[PDB]
Amino acid sequence: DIQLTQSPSSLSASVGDRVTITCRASQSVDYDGDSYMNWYQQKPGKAPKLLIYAASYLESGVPSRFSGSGSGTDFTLTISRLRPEDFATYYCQQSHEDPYTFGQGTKVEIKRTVAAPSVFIFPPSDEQLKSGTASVVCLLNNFYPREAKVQWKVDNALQSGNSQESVTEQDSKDSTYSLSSTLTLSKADYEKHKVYACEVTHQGLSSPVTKSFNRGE
Amino acid sequence: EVQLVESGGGLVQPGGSLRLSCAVSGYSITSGYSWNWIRQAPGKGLEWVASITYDGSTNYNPSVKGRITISRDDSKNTFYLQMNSLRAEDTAVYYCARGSHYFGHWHFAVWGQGTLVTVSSASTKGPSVFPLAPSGGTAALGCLVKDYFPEPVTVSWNSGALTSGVHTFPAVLQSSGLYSLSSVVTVPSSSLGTQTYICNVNHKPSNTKVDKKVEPK
Repeated sequence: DIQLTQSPSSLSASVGDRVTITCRASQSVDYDGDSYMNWYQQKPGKAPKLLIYAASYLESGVPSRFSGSGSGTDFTLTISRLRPEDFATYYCQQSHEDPYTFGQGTKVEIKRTVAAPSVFIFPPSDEQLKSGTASVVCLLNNFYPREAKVQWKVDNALQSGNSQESVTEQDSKDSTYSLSSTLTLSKADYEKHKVYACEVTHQGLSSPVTKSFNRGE
Repeated sequence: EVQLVESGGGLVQPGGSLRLSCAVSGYSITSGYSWNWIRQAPGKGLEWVASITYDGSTNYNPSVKGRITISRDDSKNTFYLQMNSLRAEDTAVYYCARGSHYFGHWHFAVWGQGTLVTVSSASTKGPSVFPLAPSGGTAALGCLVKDYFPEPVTVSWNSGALTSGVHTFPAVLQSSGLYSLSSVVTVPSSSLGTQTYICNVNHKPSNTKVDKKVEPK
């Protein structure tokens, strides 16, 4: 098989930057004067979209900021001026011979100024408590960069082992992230305590921000 | 546009068989194109697995060769993938893709939306849907979609009329082996008394469709 190696594997670039990613094939993908390398863009949760065919030709309707060049083993994809919606994984793919093969992808992230999160905390709903479990949810909304710490506290005691986090893919318009953290306890244990807090640490914050509520208002 | 619509995805038991279909917009003529299946394991890159052309030539990626069949029913503008002896590595989003010619070679100009195949012996379970009730000028609210299997769940807001400020988080796999996800939206806190906020939750594997009104307090 023809192995394709993309470089870098990931990159962060500001809006407006010129971005060049490379694809190296383990053998020539030339055939009779043409180079059979394609590029696709894949945004999160979406199917890949063809950008470039035969190394350098833009599929019709693809924005002109995308271009491709190369020959033989070595290929590049350039974004001449990055827009925030260009956050995606970019794949090269050789059409020279079966089996068609893809590179491992280059994940392009957008760099931007640091923004502290806005934090919200949600008590467990009465409907859920009736079913016997308590989920307490902490939302960190629209921050940059992705790195953040959530620490749950129950009657001031620091929790561990009873929470899970998930983070959104970078927003296609403002390039921020959001994070939700869920603390899960049984109804019985939930009603044994009063103060529920999440404490958020982030580069944009000079001291941690705590949101809390007292069970039963 | 032309549309490629995959179906047949879902839960398959290990060692069982997979039968996916790709239905092409009926106005479309399929003779000048190649018809492909390409899959993507969660978090991984793209793997081409099979193609068929107008004269019936099939090609298969040796990575799966021996347990894979691509077939066609032009009278329904439909192409099929069968795979047998499924194993864990076969859990993936399977895409249908249509190849267009470049000097006797193919590039994937049109893609279906992909359908998820989960190789597992576990049982389908529909979620519970709980409100994340609103409690400066912006307030957050949401819906917690708890304890479902398998992926995926989709969430929209007010039947799709509410899109800005929406964050639907990646699901987390809980220690029970069941998934949970939250979807949130930030809205003007002025509109908390006038506006209706309904999250439309769809878990197709369990035929769960819930439209949950999230009111304040």
